[PDB]
Amino acid sequence: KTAVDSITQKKFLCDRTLWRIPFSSNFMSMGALTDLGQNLLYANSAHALD
Amino acid sequence: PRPPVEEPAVETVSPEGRGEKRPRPDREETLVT
Amino acid sequence: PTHDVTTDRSQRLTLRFIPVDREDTAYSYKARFTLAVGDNRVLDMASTYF
Amino acid sequence: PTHDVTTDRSQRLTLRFIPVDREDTAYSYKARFTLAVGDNRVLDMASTYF
Amino acid sequence: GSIPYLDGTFYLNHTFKKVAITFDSSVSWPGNDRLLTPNEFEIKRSVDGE
Amino acid sequence: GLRFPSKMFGG
Amino acid sequence: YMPTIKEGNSRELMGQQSMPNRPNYIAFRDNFIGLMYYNSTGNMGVLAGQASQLNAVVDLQDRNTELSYQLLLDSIGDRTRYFSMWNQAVDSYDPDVRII
Amino acid sequence: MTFEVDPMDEPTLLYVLFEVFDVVRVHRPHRGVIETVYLRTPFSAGNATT
Amino acid sequence: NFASLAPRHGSRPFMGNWQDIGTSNMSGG
Amino acid sequence: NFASLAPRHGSRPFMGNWQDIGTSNMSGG
Repeated sequence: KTAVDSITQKKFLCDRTLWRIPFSSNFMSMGALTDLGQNLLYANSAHALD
Repeated sequence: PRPPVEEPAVETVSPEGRGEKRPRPDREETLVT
Repeated sequence: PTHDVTTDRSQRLTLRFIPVDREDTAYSYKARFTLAVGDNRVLDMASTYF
Repeated sequence: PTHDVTTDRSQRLTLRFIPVDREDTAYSYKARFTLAVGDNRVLDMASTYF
Repeated sequence: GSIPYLDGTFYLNHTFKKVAITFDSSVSWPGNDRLLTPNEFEIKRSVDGE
Repeated sequence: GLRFPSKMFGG
Repeated sequence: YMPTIKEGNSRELMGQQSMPNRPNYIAFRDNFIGLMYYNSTGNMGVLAGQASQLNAVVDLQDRNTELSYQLLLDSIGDRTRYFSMWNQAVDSYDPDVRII
Repeated sequence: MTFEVDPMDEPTLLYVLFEVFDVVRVHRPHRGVIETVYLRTPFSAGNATT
Repeated sequence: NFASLAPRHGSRPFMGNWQDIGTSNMSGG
Repeated sequence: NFASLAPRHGSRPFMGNWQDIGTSNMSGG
């Protein structure tokens, strides 16, 4: 009944893992050779990554 | 927005709307552009 | 697969739906939405939540 | 010009559009409308404002 | 100690705020209004009002 | 010229 | 000028001298810059038909829609004039104050 | 590009306009259909990666 | 025809100029 | 006819006017 005015801190810990961002058009694994990886074979152009 | 233009295509600037000496005020006669 | 799987237009994955009219009682409340699925889309209601 | 310029039917110049779906965040405000342009009417979006 | 580069014992995953992937300095990835903040991969938010 | 319309109040 | 750090009334507080506060003009910005989320694609607005609901507005973060509207009004109009409905009153310093 | 500026005792930015053709073409084929194609060159916001 | 939608300056329909149909302005271009 | 030296407004050259080639500027007339 004498609790102080408190504020809430939230966080997560996710050990042992790699933050995977798949290079797929729907972020899914429909195959190892993704559809955006084949879209760049037929485009035949170089792009820079930043 | 754009100066007046004749169309002979080629695109030719028209001389209408330019300022002149007039014995009577030019706004009551013409539009001055 | 590359053809006829994923669109290439400006389309969201997750939509934010807001209560059109909220009604509030002393022991309950009420949230009415417009669950608007546009053309050429499908929504599995397992992905919907409050 | 007399004919074929201005209608003779009951039609409003300025319309009033109630929000279908409004939302008040602590950091922003969101208002969703229905911009219903009826048959045989044209709307320049320059005349639209909030 | 343990070498996380070689054994997979990763533990600094929680120290990421956001990720902005821009192919060729103008094309934001995945673009296309995909995500709720579609130009960056917000991994965590300190101040969330929305 | 003679094709310029006459000045009236409000039209 | 506070002559004495002490509180309560004293003779030395007849020498305290008052200065007016600095004038602060708080208002909405010119042409209502900052109300509307432009160029924030997380807060991007929608214009779409109700049948399709596929957004025809494709906004970008390396676009500057506010400055594109500030430079547009200079070209097609007299920017010195004041239009109160769109709060169109251009930010303009005083030329005697900037260059003495 | 290599800019050389006067020094200032404050963190400053550099706002370079890479002038493009930020052009939209708007098609409305049927009632209530609003199709737009956006294209700017050189600094396009869509390539084969998206 | 669409020339009966124009105000008649005299007996002639006051048609607008053909050059006012599109916009061309950019930021110095 | 030197129309490839003119800026193309659309698909046509924005040629000037014939009558603008000279000058008649003079003090008082």
